[PDB]
Amino acid sequence: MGFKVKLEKRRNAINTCLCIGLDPDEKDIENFMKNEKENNYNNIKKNLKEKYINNVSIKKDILLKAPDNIIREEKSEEFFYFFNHFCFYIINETNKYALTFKMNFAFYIPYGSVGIDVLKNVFDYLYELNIPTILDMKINDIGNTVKNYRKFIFEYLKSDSCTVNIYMGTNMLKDICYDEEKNKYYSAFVLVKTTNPDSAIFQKQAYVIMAQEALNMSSYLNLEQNNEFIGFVVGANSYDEMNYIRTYFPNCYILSPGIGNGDLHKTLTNGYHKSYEKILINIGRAITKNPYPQKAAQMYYDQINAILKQNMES
Amino acid sequence: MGFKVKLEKRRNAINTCLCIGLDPDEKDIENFMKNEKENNYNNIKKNLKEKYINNVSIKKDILLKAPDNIIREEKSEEFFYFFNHFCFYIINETNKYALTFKMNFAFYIPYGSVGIDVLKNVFDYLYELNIPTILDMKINDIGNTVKNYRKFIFEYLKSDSCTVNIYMGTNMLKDICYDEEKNKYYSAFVLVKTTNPDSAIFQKQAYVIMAQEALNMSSYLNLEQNNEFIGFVVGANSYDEMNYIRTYFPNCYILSPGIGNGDLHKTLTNGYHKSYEKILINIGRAITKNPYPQKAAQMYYDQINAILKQNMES
Repeated sequence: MGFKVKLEKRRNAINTCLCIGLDPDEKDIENFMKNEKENNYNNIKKNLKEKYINNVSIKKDILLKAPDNIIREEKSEEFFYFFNHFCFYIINETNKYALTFKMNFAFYIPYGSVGIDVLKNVFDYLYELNIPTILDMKINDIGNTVKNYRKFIFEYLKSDSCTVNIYMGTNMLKDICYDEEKNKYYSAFVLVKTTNPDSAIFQKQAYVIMAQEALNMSSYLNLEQNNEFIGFVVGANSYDEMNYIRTYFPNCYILSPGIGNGDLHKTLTNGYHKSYEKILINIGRAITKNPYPQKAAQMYYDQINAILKQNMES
Repeated sequence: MGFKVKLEKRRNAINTCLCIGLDPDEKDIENFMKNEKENNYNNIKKNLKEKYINNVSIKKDILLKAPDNIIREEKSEEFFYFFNHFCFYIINETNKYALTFKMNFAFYIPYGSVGIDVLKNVFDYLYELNIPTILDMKINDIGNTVKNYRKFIFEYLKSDSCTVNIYMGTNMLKDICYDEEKNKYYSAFVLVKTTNPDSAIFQKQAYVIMAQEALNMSSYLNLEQNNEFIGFVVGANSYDEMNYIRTYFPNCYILSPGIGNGDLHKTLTNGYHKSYEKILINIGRAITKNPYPQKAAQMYYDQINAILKQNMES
């Protein structure tokens, strides 16, 4: 298979480049738990009705139980239960509008092992749905060490891709995007330090040099001829560089976070490609913190669809 | 208390700047398990004899059980049991020679939640021993997001410090080294991209500019007047820059990995400070992969002690 084909197939199915950020914080998990009591568990019920909850591989028995007997018959699992169910709830509500889901590792590690159990189920649940995944972990270390991340991200989680910080060098990508032993190829987006509108105006630039080296690495690793890629993480408000990157590297993959305050049209237009899986537009909290998540997602899906229409021709 | 005082106290106790890297890989945990059978569990026995195993807060009951009934009466915990015990074994054998222990997060995440349970116990065990800790996680993200790392590292793990990659900007440090709500101050080492002996010879430099901004941040955050600091992660073979950094930033804290092939004297001498907690020399696998870990540690402790002697005056 391979992330390039996976992205093209789903783009041809649902015609968007919306990437939905799944970054649940402590207040999301508590606020979910609170109005799932005031709801008589309206949303957890629906979660309970989908094939796929039966296919997550960590503490499934606990997840499958009814909420009312979870509260009082398993208090040490209440947080686990409600964390995991909040994420399914967002996935169930929004997935029809999402080209990809991006999970930031930061939101899943601060409670210890427990959030990592959740993460794994999230990636299991998304895998069954065959929804393209990005783990936003921004991994960075020397080659020998980063292989632990390749294993966690691509073997344990079975992610399609991850974000990587290559400040200290590109060679780390060898051991992230490629496994010699298994003959496996994985995709990544590298962080690019770009200017914002403030810093743009204040007095081969360095990021162009680092971007070339990343794509040279992709080429060296034969990634594309194996349907994988190394792309770029380009800030939504970095209009100049977004445009320069799309111009100078015509067919590169971009992931663009930070719209949520942002001008959607301006970001998507500067990074536009007719194969618009190449310009992923990440929206997190504007969807996941909206009291109506499916509707918030539709709205962005629709906004994006109008911009693509205009870009295709106007 | 505070990492600066903590480091000074222990330096005055054991007179070294040896930092021991605890990076256990799959082959370490398997090789430990194998010759703990051929040992009739000689090392796990000793682990079992220390106050402190009684103070780790995750699955203690399992850790306390005898190995022989762990093998057959708890097979789903064998890996957990042997991972955790390998780390205590290294800590018990080597801690007398270590100014600090550094744990690379990469080695604890690739198995899922399980290695994170281990990590927490490692940091619990080191905390009781009052041994100064560094979590080498190289965290990097926007301010709001990195607060999840501050919580995991400084609240959950109760680490003294961490490593940070500030390529995308210094402002992230605000939310890593400082907590407004709690009035808390934490220490970090930032990655510096330096040349090696190959790249040194091939055609304010950028790393000097980034280093200044990090120390400006330390100052802005009042870290030092709260006994905390932001220091630098400087590669052992980066002799030129090591020296430039120690010269241009006289009283900065350096952490220097990568000796293990390296010239110990050359690294320590270029970064030397009479307060030699300011030049931590990390040795990982040369100790942890040595069939005699305590002896390997003594040897490096002794080598370091000779170099400090020479530097103090010659």
